[PDB]
Amino acid sequence: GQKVHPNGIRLGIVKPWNSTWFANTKEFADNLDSDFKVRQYLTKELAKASVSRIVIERPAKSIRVTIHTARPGIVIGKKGEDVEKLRKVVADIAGVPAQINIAEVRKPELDAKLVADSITSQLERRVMFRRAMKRAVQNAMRLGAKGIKVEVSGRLGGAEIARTEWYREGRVPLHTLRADIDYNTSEAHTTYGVIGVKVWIFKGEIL
Amino acid sequence: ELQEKLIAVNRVSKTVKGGRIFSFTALTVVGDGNGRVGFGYGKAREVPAAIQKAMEKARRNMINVALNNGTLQHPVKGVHTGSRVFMQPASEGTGIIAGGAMRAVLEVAGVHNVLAKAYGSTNPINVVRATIDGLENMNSPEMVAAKRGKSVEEILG
Amino acid sequence: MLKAGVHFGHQTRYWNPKMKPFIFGARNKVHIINLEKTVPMFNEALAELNKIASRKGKILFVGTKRAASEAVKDAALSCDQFFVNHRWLGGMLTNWKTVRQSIKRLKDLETQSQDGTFDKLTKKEALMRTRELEKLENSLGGIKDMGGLPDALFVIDADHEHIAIKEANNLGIPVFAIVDTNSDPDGVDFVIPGNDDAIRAVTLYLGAVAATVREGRS
RNA sequence: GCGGCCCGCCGUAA
RNA sequence: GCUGCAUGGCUGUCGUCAGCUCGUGUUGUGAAAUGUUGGGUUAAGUCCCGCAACGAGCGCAACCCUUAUCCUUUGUUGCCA
RNA sequence: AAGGCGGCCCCCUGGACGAAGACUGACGCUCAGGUGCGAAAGCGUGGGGAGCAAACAGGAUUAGAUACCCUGGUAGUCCACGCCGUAAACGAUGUCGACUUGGAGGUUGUGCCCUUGAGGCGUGGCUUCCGGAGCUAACGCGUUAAGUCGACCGCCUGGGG
RNA sequence: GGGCGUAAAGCGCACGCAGGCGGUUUGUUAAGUCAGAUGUGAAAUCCCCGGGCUCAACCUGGGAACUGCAUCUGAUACUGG
Repeated sequence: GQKVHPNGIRLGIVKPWNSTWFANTKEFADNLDSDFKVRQYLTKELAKASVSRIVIERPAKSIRVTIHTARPGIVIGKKGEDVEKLRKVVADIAGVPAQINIAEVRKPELDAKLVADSITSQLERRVMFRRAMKRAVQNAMRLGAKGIKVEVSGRLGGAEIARTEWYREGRVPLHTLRADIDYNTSEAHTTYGVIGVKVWIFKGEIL
Repeated sequence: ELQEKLIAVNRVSKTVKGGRIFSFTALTVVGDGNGRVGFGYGKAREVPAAIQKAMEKARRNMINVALNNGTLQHPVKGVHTGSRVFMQPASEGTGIIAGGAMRAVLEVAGVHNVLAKAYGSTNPINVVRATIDGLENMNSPEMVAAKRGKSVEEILG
Repeated sequence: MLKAGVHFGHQTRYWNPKMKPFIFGARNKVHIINLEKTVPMFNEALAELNKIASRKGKILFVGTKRAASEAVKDAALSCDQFFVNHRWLGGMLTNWKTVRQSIKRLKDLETQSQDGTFDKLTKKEALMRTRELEKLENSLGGIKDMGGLPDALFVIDADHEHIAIKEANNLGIPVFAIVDTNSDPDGVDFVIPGNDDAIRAVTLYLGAVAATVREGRS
């Protein structure tokens, strides 16, 4: 255990929060619990789509939720019926009335969460891990990025000690605070336990 | 158009302060099936990288030999560090009867009938030199006639 | 020819035995170069260089020795040709692919240079950029505006520049070196015996080559 | 220029 | 409930020590080497010069927080020449 | 020839080398079995005995110390005459003959040129150190080969036992 | 169709009998060597060209092979006298 969490260390410099609201000591825990419940429900329900990031903001007597995704048509449906079912359930979870929004992901090969869970999904169908890693890295480099690093850990088929591999090219400086690094993880349950996946993407240094 | 062959792959180690780090090597041969052949040798941390790295090195390194209807008229022998090789022409109908890497070299080169044999040590890397061992030190009758200042017909008789 | 403006070998104890065919009798403790068999070889080399220049072959000049530096830099840049003046980098030819990046960096730096301090007044960065450009220019000043892989090389000292000759032999490019008594003909060369440290001698060598090349274009 | 200071059970990463 | 010697995740330690590698090119039959070695410096593979090497990457340094000096803005529940 | 040989003087005695000239006319090379010479230690008989010193005796050091260190000390080391026949007796490289690019020395002869001077040209023998082609598994050897060849002899055949 | 500097392997060094090996011409001999011819080298077996059992194992016709030995004639470059 040696590396500081890349996202957390930059929360006040070049990175925003995901939940933004003000409260006092009385309702802090309740607000946190409600946000946890709604995020968990949304993640469970919208697994089939490509969900990347949930941002929760509390207006005065209200809750506002925005979802970032790469295939918005599936989430929003033929008409607004499915978003309305989601809004009903969310407003049930948290007492205040709720409103929903949809964001658009332009380049799904960035936004490390999508790359990570894509690799996990591939691993779930018994495909060689090395091909998946090389494919993802080549795609990300082709689409334009100054660097990328991926790694996988766990029982990769062999009963011997769980192994670890990683590839990297470009530039991924982790000790400079100005750098804009996107980082996320995932894990896949197989017949031989779980496998961990981590992704670093260096979009570009920010002045 | 070129034919490529893979001969041998093996794992190779090296010791440092923290433990051991491994690597792989590949040995490949490339020929045109007509009298031009070359080989290459590459190293990398992964098998595919070494495989692909040997190929273009072989491509840049080629020589030409002078055969005749699928062989030439020399019982020839060549040597390297610890290997001896013997090759002689075969009449017809026969194949490329030969033990190891000589098989691949003679197959890609363009020979169809030969009676090779290997002595001494037999590790693939030094016996592959069978190219330089004797294949390019072979004399056609016309070049012999040119050297001796005579004509081919009465050189043969 | 007749002026005998070229001196001869170093000493009888620093000599390559392979130079026996070109050697003359030695009298004052030093070897004497036979001039009777240097004129025809020189003329043949001149004719070949003329026919190559008529083919716009992008001839190359080398010879960093602190004495022929300005001489080769003036003989070059005269007609159309390029030169190497300092510190032949090992692998300019076999590893030209990597040297192209250094050339490109030099080009970008010189384009920025004409308005350099205007971009930013942080004098540390401007000064270090100027120093970097100065360091970079001398090693590739003569070769910056070249397509790559010339078709001929002219070498003043043979043994002193063996790396360039090895690279040329590996690539397969004819060479036109000048061989003294303490060197040896190894590469595919148009061997030209003669002294290689006398200023008059080297000037005489380069003048004929420059005239021949400048005529060859027309 | 010179004072002394011994040992480490059996097998065992791919 | 058993197996941290089937695992993910999360920590300790050498150690805030200055090191650890790659692409292309050369040398060797090969394991490998070169670069990273040499002179002078620095807290530092920090920098100049030299040199079959020429360039990159993770490290070092800088970008972050606080403390020490001044200047504008605002002046309560804080201050009084 | 190898083992080996160092103060100075005399007597007996072996080999090598150089210059010039004469003479004999293949009279040569290698060599199983055979014969001779072989450091140091050791053995026999008779002498000699300063220094050093196995064995041995004390004093220390040490967990112990039949050792390294200190004080003594016999055989032996020396001479004459006989035995022994082994050494990392090593260049770890059998003896003869021929051929193949170069540098820097040492030692001992001799010819010529002004022999002026510690001069310049050569031509023999024996020896050290680098290094080219070539050879070698590599280290390395390299005209005094471990290079290219010829004649004869001696040895080797997995490790222990 | 292998080796002996360091992997196993040059006697500690010499002299030397028996053996093995001989610089250059000329002249004779025909022992070695070479070329012919004849006589021998059983049959069966192997091989080649054939034939017959419905084909094949099997049987059979003819030819090459039997690398040798002896004798006679001839050649004279090389080795021997």
